[PDB]
Amino acid sequence: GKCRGLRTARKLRSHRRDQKWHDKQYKKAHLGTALKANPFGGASHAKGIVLEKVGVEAKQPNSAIRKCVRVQLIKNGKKITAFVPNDGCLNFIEENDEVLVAGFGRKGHAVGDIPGVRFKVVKVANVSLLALYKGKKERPR
Amino acid sequence: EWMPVTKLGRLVKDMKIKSLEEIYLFSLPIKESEIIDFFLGASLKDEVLKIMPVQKQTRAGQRTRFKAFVAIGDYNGHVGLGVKCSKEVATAIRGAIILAKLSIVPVRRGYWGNKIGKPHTVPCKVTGRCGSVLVRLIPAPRGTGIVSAPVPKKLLMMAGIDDCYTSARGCTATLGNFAKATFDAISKTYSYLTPDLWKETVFTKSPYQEFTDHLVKT
Amino acid sequence: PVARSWVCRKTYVTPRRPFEKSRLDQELKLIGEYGLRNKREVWRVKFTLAKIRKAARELLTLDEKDPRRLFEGNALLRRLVRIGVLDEGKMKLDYILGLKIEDFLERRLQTQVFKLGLAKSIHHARVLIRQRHIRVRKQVVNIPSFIVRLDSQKHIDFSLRSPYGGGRPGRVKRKNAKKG
Amino acid sequence: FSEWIDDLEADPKGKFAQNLLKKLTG
Amino acid sequence: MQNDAGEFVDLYVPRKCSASNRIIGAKDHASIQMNVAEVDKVTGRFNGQFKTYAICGAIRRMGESDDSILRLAKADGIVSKN
Amino acid sequence: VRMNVLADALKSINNAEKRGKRQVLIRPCSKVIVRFLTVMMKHGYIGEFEIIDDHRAGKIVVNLTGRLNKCGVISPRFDVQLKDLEKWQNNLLPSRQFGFIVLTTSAGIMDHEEARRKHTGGKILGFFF
RNA sequence: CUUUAAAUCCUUUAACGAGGAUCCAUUGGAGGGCAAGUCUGGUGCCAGCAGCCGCGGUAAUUCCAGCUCCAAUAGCGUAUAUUAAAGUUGCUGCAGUUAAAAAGCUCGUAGUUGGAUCUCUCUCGGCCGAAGCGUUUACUUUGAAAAAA
Repeated sequence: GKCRGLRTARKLRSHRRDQKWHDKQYKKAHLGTALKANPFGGASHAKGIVLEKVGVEAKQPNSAIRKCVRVQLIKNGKKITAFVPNDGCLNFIEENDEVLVAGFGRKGHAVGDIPGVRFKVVKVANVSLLALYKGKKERPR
Repeated sequence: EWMPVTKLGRLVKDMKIKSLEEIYLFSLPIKESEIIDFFLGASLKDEVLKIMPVQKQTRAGQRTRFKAFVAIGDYNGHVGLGVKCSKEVATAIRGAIILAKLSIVPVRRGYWGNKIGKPHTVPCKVTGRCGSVLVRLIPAPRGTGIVSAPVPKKLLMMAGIDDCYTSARGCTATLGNFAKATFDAISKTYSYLTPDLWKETVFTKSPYQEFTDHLVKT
Repeated sequence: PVARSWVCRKTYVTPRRPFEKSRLDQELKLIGEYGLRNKREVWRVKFTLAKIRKAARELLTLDEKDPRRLFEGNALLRRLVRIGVLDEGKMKLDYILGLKIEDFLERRLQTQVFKLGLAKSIHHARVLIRQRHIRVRKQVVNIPSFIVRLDSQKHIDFSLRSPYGGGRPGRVKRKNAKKG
Repeated sequence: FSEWIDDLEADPKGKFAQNLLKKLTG
Repeated sequence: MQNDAGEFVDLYVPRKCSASNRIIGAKDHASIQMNVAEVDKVTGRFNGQFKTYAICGAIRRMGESDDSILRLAKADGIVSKN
Repeated sequence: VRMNVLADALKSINNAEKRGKRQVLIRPCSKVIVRFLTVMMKHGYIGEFEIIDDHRAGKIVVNLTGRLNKCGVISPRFDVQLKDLEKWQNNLLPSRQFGFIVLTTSAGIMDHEEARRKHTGGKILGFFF
């Protein structure tokens, strides 16, 4: 059982701080290896240059092709696969144009049937993908 | 109408049980829901807490039945919870309503601070358990409302509890066990010995004795 | 370094569960009964009542013969009585916990100027207040949320520059009369 | 109420399962 | 069970076991309310009056209901001392 | 070994009352145990008790009424200040209407209501209700 | 030209200023969680939706649109960080037979914990400051001192 003594505060605190390192979120947030391995470097968004378009096959129970783009982040020069969200939005994207890319919503975890894709394209050529999708704005000439 | 089949039912129908609290006082079991219908009448409001399809695997396929969890009770101190499983949803709900009527228990209401006006909360902290679901009810200040999950909130509101504090532990995602644990905690209110109940009991005649002449004379 | 002041405060709190029929129906009942613009006004009145209840509970924890409890509870009860939400007969900390949201929404200038017959309906009361037709004492009040005190209840008049209590015709009446 | 019961008990676990159970009493 | 005005606010006052002085719940169907008939000192007849003992189901299950009722009947003259 | 004999006394009383027994034998006796039992008995929870004197460490035969829901010790004996007593009774007591916390204070061993009346904080021994 | 060191600003008075009061409210959703359509048309495991479970393989309540509806509202969506939720770090307050877990076993110092027991000492005027080794304490509860925002 746990020690219940008036002078056990050091033991209790040391045990708590040692056991916290067995917690997934605490270790990933404080050990530091997760931040280094983060392509964004701890940011929320990142600007990259689209290296190419690519289609990934969805996970087995449901079948489709997800139109992702391989980009290279400007800040750290890493290579990322970012899912272009909607339909026809890959047409809005060309090769070697800067795209603002955010997370997929699961904090580095892959989202849905898409395998190993944890990023989505937010803006292309300095204009949002939503505006292009809704026809509010056009691609700059 | 309704022909009673029990001595208690006959006494209740023959206008000679003053209140439902006599049966609760003598712990007699209710076997006909018409007693509750007669005593609480139109004050009882029922609702279906849950319909759950449960399947038994067979050689030909899966025999699917529906289990209805239904709460009931006038919003003045009496609550009941009933679970009935049958081949059809309507029959299950009817059976659950009948069973919840049969299982009505009196709810004791108490005070958080000063004893002004009608009691509003639970008399004390009370815990109910139903297979790893632990539900704890704590007295709350007047006007707090029922700080609880939706299922315990509905059960406590039907119990007539004006306001309460709730703690839950376990797999409360199983609505049946959550409801049964809340019902257990609510029913444990009148079974808790508080200092104001220390006064020695003055035993009164049981209804099977104080109207035994009416029963025999038939 | 600036001479400014950044002491601000959010006056409402968002419900923990975004969607539930009971709360939504209760809040819409309040909106319809008192003619409010959105749910945030209901949440604001709820937050005010919750702060009052929390202070009352904190005082109620204290000993009855505690100078802080006496002073601050007396001040809070006096303030509640003054704005007309608490009866002078029941002036105790235990009666604060019996206060409801409606007791506070009832004291708004919208509600009071609808209850005084100065407006036909509560929404007419709001559009009257927003259009500067209503005054409290000698001051033209323009905010419907104005919590009318007890000593200003019988002073909600119909302004003096407004055609309803003054007599100068408005833009529409003047423009229509010039075409006679 | 009856139509919801019929839809639920036709396919108690199909596509129209959660919605019908929720619509029953909620 | 009394509010500060002195008014009783309970639905009912539940019975307490005559042995352990613990409340007998509304659904404790194993509880008994025994009536033991009183008897005159010289003729040995039922007087129409009786003494009542309520025993909860917990003791009845444990098997100490017999000793409990025996002690209750000894503590009231119905059973001869020793 | 046997440390904190007050814990053993209170546990024995609690177990004997759970079993519905009319009398419980507590051993060894102690000054703190006797004071705690007296505080219990003033509030009608425990009834009369008798200290058997053997020449080494007394025992106590405690009569029992079914009035005790739970009697418990708090280990270690935390030093509770009068401003922090409300939190302790919120944690330990079933309601504000009944239930007592026993504090050992410079003025003796007494419930939390007496400790608040006498404006004395101390070390929490246990609770009963 | 009130305001202010010329001054745009609220405030004030005045001239125009509203009946698709065109002086046109948006953002996100409508299977469950979670509020709100198994209505219509298109697509046919494609395009896509979907935080999760899951929709889509020609009668899709879930995609693309129309209509309708609900949620907040001059505000709504999204992405990371973080708090509560989390009694999933547990001092309050977790768990360790079988779900993750008791060291193979026993000695052992530090650590933590520890049985009963104790109720002309002293000065001006036949109730006062001084003066205290009461065996030092941890304590409780007062009293000064603990910036302002």
